[PDB]
Amino acid sequence: EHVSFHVIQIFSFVNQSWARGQGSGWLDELQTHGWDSESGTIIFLHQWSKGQFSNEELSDLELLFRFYLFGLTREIQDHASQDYSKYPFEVQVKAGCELHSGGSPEGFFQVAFNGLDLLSFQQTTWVPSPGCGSLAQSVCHLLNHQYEGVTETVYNLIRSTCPRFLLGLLDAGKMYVHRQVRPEAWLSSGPSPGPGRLQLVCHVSGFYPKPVWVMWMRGEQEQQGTQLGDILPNANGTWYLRATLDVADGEAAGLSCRVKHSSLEGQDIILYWRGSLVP
Amino acid sequence: RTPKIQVYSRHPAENGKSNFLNCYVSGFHPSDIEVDLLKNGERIEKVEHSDLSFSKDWSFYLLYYTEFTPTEKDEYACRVNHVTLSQPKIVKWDR
Ligand SMILES: CCCCCCCCCCCCC/C=C/[C@@H](O)[C@@H](CO[C@@H]1O[C@H](CO)[C@@H](O[C@@H]2O[C@H](CO)[C@H](O)[C@H](O[C@]3(C(=O)O)C[C@H](O)[C@@H](NC(C)=O)[C@H]([C@H](O)[C@@H](CO)O[C@]4(C(=O)O)C[C@H](O)[C@@H](NC(C)=O)[C@H]([C@@H](O)[C@@H](O)CO)O4)O3)[C@H]2O)[C@H](O)[C@H]1O)NC(=O)CCCCCCCCCCCCCCCCC
Ligand SMILES: CCCCCCC[C@H](C)CCC[C@H](C)CCC[C@H](C)CCC[C@H](C)CCC[C@H](C)CCCOP(=O)(O)O[C@@H]1O[C@H](CO)[C@@H](O)[C@H](O)[C@@H]1O
Ligand SMILES: *[C@@H]1O[C@H](CO)[C@@H](O)[C@H](O)[C@H]1NC(C)=O
Ligand SMILES: O=S(=O)([O-])CC[NH2+]C1CCCCC1
Ligand SMILES: [Cl-]
Repeated sequence: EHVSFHVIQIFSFVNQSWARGQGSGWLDELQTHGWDSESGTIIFLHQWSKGQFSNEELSDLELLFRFYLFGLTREIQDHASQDYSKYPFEVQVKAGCELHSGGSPEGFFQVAFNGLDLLSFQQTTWVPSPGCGSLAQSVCHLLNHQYEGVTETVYNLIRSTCPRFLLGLLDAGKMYVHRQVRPEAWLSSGPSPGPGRLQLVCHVSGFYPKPVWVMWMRGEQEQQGTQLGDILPNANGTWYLRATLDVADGEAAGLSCRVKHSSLEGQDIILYWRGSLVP
Repeated sequence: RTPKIQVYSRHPAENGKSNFLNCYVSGFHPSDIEVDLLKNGERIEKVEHSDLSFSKDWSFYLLYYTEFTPTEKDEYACRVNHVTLSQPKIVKWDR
């Protein structure tokens, strides 16, 4: 039931004079916004990506992000000019909010440096990560002391502005986020487990939402050796899943793949393994 | 972390039937990477990819996709070069 909205940023600093930034907005795993880094503007990926916010609100946010990117990818280089050979390095930022089932908002703002936790924002203060050392302490010192209401602005953004935006997005995107899309399925062979053995694969693709049930069956007996892949993304907001089973040659006959999904409304997909059984 | 590569079509493969080839590349770090979808060993220009994203452990992931038509003669693949790889990895699509 917990739903979340995150703005992510990836900064790659190659040397003292050269860096590249990338940024995007995500509603759970659904990308809803991009950033045009040259014009410095928000890209609204869906008709409903404005949420319920006004154009004045969204343009003020754009300007906030611009001022911020300025300050960040200036001060970072100014300081990393001294400690070169650290180059190339990469900074990741994940800022957002999570709404719990009772409605309680929870904000976060985590930073990573070269893929390790650098710091995070816990209450009203920037706390360095235990692992990383004096670097995290330096960054936290500059944020907690030199920088004015960027701490206060982050606070209001991730605790009040972000929940409001998330809910407005869910509402504005009502017909999209509540949609049901039916999968299709098909069988294939996978890589040979061994001589005298077969790998049966049942592909299920195009379903939404993500909960799905897929099993190899012998009539009504679920086959215990079934392995479920990870649920993988398709373009345009559906999902893909592989279910596989290794079987001895001569024991594949009679096996079927069975797929259940909310979109199917009790009409499961059943596919029987044929292989080279049919001349 | 090394990139993991998964290749999959959007619909059942049918020779002579338009379809989409997906390559999902994940769990890598740092973000610099070269992912190409290949037709007969040649890079496919008309490709789409998601904007870069990362998981809770900070490893990156991307989804590539391109329209394609499976053919008995044609070979399709996903090629990844990364700083953690000595040579480009290639994962070929079959079935
Ligand atoms: C919108 C609001 C946003 C707010 C947040 C924004 C920003 C937040 C964070 C910013 C930083 C905070 C953390 C800082 C922590 C500190 O702890 C800081 C300092 O670390 C220590 O510093 C020391 C500096 O001395 C290092 O020692 C040097 O190591 C080197 C190895 O590479 C060399 O061996 C060198 O020896 C020599 C040598 O051999 O070169 C000997 C010579 O004698 C000397 N020759 C002389 C004097 O002539 C020369 C000289 O000293 C150097 C070094 O000073 O200076 C110059 C020079 O004058 O030459 C200056 C000049 O400008 C520069 N040329 C140019 C064009 O710029 C030039 C050039 O040559 C090099 O560029 C290339 O060559 O170099 O140095 C050593 O000194 C030491 O290693 C290192 O640990 N640690 C860092 O990691 C730096 C920052 C890296 C982190 C970047 C990002 C992480 C944080 C991001 C998270 C963001 C937050 C998100 C939240 C924001 C929104 C809320
Ligand atoms: C590139 C990435 C873009 C990705 C596309 C997203 C697009 C889509 C549409 C997002 C929709 C909006 C949603 C709702 C985002 C809200 C919640 C997000 C999750 C949290 C925010 C995290 C970012 C890091 C914010 C950066 C600004 C920071 C906060 C410092 C700014 C300068 O401070 P300053 O001006 O000095 O703040 C100071 O405040 C003081 C007063 O207090 C003033 O006196 C000072 O002058 C000063 O202004
Ligand atoms: C800094 O990196 C950029 C991009 O790689 C490159 O064009 C430029 O020449 C580099 N600068 C130095 C001083 O090597
Ligand atoms: O994959 S899933 O089960 O669909 C996760 C919930 N859907 C979220 C992303 C799309 C917007 C609504 C919230
Ligand atoms: Cl989605």
